[PDB]
Amino acid sequence: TKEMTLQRARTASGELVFETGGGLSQALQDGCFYLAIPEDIDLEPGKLLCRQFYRPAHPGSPELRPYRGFRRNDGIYFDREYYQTEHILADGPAREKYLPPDVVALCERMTSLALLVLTSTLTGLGIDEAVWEKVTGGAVGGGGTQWFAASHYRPERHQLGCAPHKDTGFVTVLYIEQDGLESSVGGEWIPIAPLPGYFLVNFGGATELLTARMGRPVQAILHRVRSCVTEPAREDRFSFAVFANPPATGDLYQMSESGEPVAVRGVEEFLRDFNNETWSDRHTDFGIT
Amino acid sequence: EMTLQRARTASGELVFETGGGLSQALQDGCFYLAIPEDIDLEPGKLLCRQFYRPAHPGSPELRPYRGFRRNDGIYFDREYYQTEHILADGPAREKYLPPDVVALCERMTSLALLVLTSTLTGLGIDEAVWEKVTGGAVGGGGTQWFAASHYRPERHQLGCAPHKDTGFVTVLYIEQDGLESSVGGEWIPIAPLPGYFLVNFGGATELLTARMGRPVQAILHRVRSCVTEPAREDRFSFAVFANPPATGDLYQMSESGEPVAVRGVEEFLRDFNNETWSDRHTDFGIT
Ligand SMILES: CC(C)C[C@@H]1NC(=O)[C@H]([C@@H](C)CCO)NC1=O
Ligand SMILES: CC(C)C[C@@H]1NC(=O)[C@H]([C@@H](C)CCO)NC1=O
Ligand SMILES: O=C(O)CCC(=O)C(=O)O
Ligand SMILES: O=C(O)CCC(=O)C(=O)O
Ligand SMILES: [Cl-]
Ligand SMILES: [Fe+2]
Ligand SMILES: [Fe+2]
Repeated sequence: TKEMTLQRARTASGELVFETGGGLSQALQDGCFYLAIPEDIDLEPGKLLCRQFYRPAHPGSPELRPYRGFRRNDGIYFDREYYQTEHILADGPAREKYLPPDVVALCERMTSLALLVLTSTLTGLGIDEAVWEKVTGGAVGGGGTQWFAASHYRPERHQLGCAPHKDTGFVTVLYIEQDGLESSVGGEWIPIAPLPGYFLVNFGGATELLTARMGRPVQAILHRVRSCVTEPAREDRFSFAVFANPPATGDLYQMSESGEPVAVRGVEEFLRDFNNETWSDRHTDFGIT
Repeated sequence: EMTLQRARTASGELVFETGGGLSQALQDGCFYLAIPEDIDLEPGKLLCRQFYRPAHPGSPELRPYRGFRRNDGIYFDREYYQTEHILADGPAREKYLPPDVVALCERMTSLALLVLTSTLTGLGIDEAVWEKVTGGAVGGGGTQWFAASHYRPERHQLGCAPHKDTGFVTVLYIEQDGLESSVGGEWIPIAPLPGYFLVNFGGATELLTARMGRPVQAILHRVRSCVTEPAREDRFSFAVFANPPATGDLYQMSESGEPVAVRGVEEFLRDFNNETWSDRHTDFGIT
């Protein structure tokens, strides 16, 4: 199966500019697109954490020490019983408390790109700016919950890489380097290829619910990581991503066809249903508290 | 465990024993239905204890209840889950299952249709549109599925993938603990109640009623990992489902009460399979 042919965008003076002809219209219909990584970003702190977080703090250099030992942190480390993936998931405060400052710096840059995509999309959908803070639970302006994930795919386990899921928030900005990610398009798993120098952007369940009654609804793509098999001298698969989410204590909104925001359900119960159908393991507070 | 409504049969009417009645059952998305006293459940329990066994060794009487792991059309060995199951529509049951089992399935399917018509009536949906929005399932058409599930305890996995049933109405037989439902975000066990089927609704009922005054939800459920052996036998279950045909469209009652086709059934089912099972049986419940 051939990979998806997605739109490609770049940021130019804080505006989203599309290099491919379909533009933001086609990208929203696809539910995902590639976003050029701003040339000044150093990705190496994120890759370093993805290569080290699951290793013991000792033995090893004192320089790598703040990048290791995270399997001990019950607050932000998640060993998945049924999948190859183990991952850090940390909100803003948790990143500043537990992750190296160069990683925190990288997350802040990725978060700004996620917010840029969010405001571009809301504008593209003709949603009144006056309701942006309310319908995003504050996420649009850097509030809400700004999640970070660092994933390591453990090849020694004969399991699927990542549970099939829809992301739960508004916008995801994802870094990948290896094959393995797939999306459900028309009922068939289509690979999403890594594009060097680009993030992958998609939308989450909160954007799907928000726009489900509009003229051009935006979908949250259903995606998984297939079982990862080691290729000699190729490193284990990893990924890292930031997500702009509504806070778990609030409500999810949906635009009525008359253009009015309606609070339709609580975020926390939505996330709990998500955890139950996606992971179904002991980490029942994952992404909530 | 949940405190569900209980109903029993009475001349082709659904009669509720408990005070919440049909209204509360539709709110819960599930309830217990008394098994008609004349029904023999043993053909179903027998198939559930035999279908995964080799044709031989064993008695010639049990042979038609065995050897289904070689039937590529109706047998599904799950990679990531303890469950292995038969899934057969009407014709396949006719063609591959013992008549005693086909007869029990017909009796369960009739109950599923009784529930479906009681639910469409209780929601005030016009009877003139029943055949259109159910793809013929309300009157015994569409696709009437049967599942026979065996939970392999030697597999150290979840018992059953968490899922919402895909159709309109499910009638399920269980005898052992293990089944759980997601209520208010928490996994709550659904206990086996002797002499009762479990009834719930599927994605098609949820989508159909999502924008009415009293939407009916399709309960999210799973089967925990089944602990290996000691004395008790392996867990099993069997059930029938009234589904829209894969070739049709899923409908939804509008704000004004008129049916609108919102998406195709097959693409709905393929998405379901991809997120629920995510294995090679990509035509499960479609072909
Ligand atoms: C694969 C995993 C690491 C991330 C995955 N994607 C999501 O968007 C959410 C995160 C943001 C938590 C909030 O729900 N949940 C998930 O499971
Ligand atoms: C657990 C399995 C045996 C049955 C389970 N429940 C459903 O309703 C459907 C069936 C009816 C097939 C059509 O989708 N799919 C499922 O996976
Ligand atoms: O690792 C991947 O490619 C997918 C990661 C992902 O889906 C997520 O973090 O939510
Ligand atoms: O085995 C059970 O208890 C549930 C089975 C089920 O959910 C199904 O067949 O759809
Ligand atoms: Cl239900
Ligand atoms: Fe994801
Ligand atoms: Fe089910």
